[PDB]
Amino acid sequence: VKNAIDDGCVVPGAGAVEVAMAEALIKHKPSVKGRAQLGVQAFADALLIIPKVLAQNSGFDLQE
Amino acid sequence: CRNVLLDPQLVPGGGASEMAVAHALTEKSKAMTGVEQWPYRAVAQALEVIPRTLIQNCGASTIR
Repeated sequence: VKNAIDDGCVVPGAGAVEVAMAEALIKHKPSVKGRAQLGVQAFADALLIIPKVLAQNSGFDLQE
Repeated sequence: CRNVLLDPQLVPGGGASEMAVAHALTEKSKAMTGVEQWPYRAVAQALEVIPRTLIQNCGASTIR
């Protein structure tokens, strides 16, 4: 919370910003070998662990 | 047809009868408050099969 009052910038939690990445990472932007297109895809898929682990821990599905 | 001939009373499918009788059995548990209240809560537990069966067959979360 000291990182709250030191920061005039604040990032909204509960997976608000990650879907703003994984989707807005929409591919062929790293089209070259697709390895980045896969690597960004790989990276895109680790973004949602907070939306995952919770719907995991909490009700329903980390996926559904 | 013979079933409609036998009793021509169409019943709502699914857990409609299940959780109904369950309460009425546990309500009968609340009422009778004997030993067999526990068998009711044991038997009324059997009714939930169709919800569980269907929640399985739909692939949803049963506990909600």
